[PDB]
Amino acid sequence: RRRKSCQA
Amino acid sequence: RRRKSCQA
Amino acid sequence: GAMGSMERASLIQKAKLAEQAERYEDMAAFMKGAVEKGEELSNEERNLLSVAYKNVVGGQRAAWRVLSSIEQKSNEEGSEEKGPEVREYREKVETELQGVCDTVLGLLDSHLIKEAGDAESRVFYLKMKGDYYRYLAEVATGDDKKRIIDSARSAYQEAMDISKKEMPPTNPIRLGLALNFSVFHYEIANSPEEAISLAKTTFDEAMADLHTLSEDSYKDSTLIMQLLRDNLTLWT
Amino acid sequence: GAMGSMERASLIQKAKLAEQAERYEDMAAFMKGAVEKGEELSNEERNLLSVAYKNVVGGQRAAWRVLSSIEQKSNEEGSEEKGPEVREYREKVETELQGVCDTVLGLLDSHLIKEAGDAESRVFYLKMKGDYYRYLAEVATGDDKKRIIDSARSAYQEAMDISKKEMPPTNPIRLGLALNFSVFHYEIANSPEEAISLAKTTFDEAMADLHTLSEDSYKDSTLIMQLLRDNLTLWT
Ligand SMILES: *Cc1ccc(S(=O)(=O)N(C)CCS*)cc1
Ligand SMILES: *Cc1ccc(S(=O)(=O)N(C)CCS*)cc1
Ligand SMILES: [Cl-]
Ligand SMILES: [Cl-]
Ligand SMILES: [Mg+2]
Ligand SMILES: [Mg+2]
Ligand SMILES: [Mg+2]
Ligand SMILES: [Mg+2]
Ligand SMILES: [Mg+2]
Ligand SMILES: [Mg+2]
Repeated sequence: RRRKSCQA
Repeated sequence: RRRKSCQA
Repeated sequence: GAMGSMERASLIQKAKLAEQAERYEDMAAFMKGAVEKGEELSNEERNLLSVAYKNVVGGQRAAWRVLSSIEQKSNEEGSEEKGPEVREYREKVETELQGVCDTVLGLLDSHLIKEAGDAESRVFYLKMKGDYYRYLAEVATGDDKKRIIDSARSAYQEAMDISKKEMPPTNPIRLGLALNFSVFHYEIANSPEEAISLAKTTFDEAMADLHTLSEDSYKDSTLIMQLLRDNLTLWT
Repeated sequence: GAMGSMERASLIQKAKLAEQAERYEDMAAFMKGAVEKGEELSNEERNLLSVAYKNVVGGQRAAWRVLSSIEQKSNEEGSEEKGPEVREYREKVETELQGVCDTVLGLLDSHLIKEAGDAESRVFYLKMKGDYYRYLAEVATGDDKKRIIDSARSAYQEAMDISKKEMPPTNPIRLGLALNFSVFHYEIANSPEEAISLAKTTFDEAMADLHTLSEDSYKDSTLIMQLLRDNLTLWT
């Protein structure tokens, strides 16, 4: 699980 | 359903 | 061109890295540079060339279809006039796509096909020639459309003639060629009956030859047979 | 440059078509041309600019990570020497990525940020400046790495200061800024505790303000809150 940045 | 051509 | 100073083996190595990184434009440029070294391509190298360009054009074709659909809607009754932008941008993508097809056809003509003597290489390159003319035909609307279609047909037909004489009916190249020529008949040449007949005969002749194959070859052949079956189910 | 002869409105129209066709390189070039017309951008236009470049760099970053992992494996004990190709190709992708980041930072500096006076535009552009310095920091290994990291920090911090004063805690730009600054703390600045604290405080303050929102605004805010929660679950 790769961390989330602000992406759709 | 789109017809198949030679693709992976 | 720009790959002229890089070693053939380094171009191949980088094409494989580009594939792993899903950088298909880079992959295609590396493989073009490798072809332009002037030596024949091995089986693996031919596959790298084909994968690279099929992915590049495949993306262009998908984008072209999106834009063509928007343009077609714009020309329906009751649609507001929005200016030349949709046509211009569809034309931009179309011209880029045609350029890539011309690039591949140029590599095949100078000089991959003329040096290819074994059935596996010659059939593969002639199939590619048929495919890239078929992609040109998908966007052709003018006075050369008939000649583009005939060029695709002529390349596919020569590939079919060689493949029937020199390859078993389960050979993956023979099967993929027949799959693509059947698609050509169905959606380019306005010949759905020919497309269906070709897909059915190809499937049935491969089925009858599966008993000769190892487990790994059986998996390779049945994978492509399933694509023929998918099309037959869609078309009938 | 090449978009200088196209109308601003046509560039915007084509950027929207390019988005529909998933032609993000074209989308970015159209939006760069629109910015270079010299007028401020509307909310929708700022979103088109951001979407375009985030998709272009996002693809480059993913490719860079694939190549960097291959290179790192090549430098482990017992790995065969394969020559300079992996490093060269990783450097090629890296240089392209840095070029796109420099392009975005240049648009922000000339002259998007200096003309942006409303909180929504100024915070958005400063967040973008932090993001593209953060992407530069992901690949930086040399003597300017500390200054690249400080540039990202300084832009994020100014965006945070404005957003806290001028926006509600549920505002989507404020939330996305906090999400990205928290990622900066976690994986760029070696400050996981700061990353966790920022994500938790941002989430909790947004929760407390949801009661003020319409159904549509609630959906917008909770979508980004879930990303903060995803990171907190991963990091704790
Ligand atoms: C800065 C920024 C950009 C986009 C968005 S978003 O479109 O609302 N969205 C949910 C992306 C995840 S943050 C929000 C903030
Ligand atoms: C001409 C050709 C190219 C690729 C292949 S494949 O890789 O075996 N594969 C299953 C693609 C679907 S035809 C076969 C034939
Ligand atoms: Cl255009
Ligand atoms: Cl390279
Ligand atoms: Mg040499
Ligand atoms: Mg034989
Ligand atoms: Mg009939
Ligand atoms: Mg004007
Ligand atoms: Mg306010
Ligand atoms: Mg602690």
